[PDB]
Amino acid sequence: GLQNVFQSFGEMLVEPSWRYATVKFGEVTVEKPTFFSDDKELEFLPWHARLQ
Amino acid sequence: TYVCGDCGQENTLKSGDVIQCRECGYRILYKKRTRRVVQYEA
Ligand SMILES: [Zn+2]
Repeated sequence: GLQNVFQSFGEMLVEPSWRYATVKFGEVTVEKPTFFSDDKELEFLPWHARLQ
Repeated sequence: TYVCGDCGQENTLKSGDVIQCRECGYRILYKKRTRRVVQYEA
């Protein structure tokens, strides 16, 4: 789903008015949920999110 | 005295900022039940 969404959107050239800037998007990757604690990374569970 | 979650350790923390379990990382604590007499009518 997300790959088709990002592939359908086409970013054209950006010109304020020679130099020009163009952007592109590659493969979309999604990682598993992880709690960013102050000490170290911890496993994230639905009940942890419900209680916090 | 507070009991942690997946980790078994007595917190016993009463400070306002102390909310994180020691040497555990998780911030979920359960209040422990002390030895108090309670009367119920059957
Ligand atoms: Zn703990």
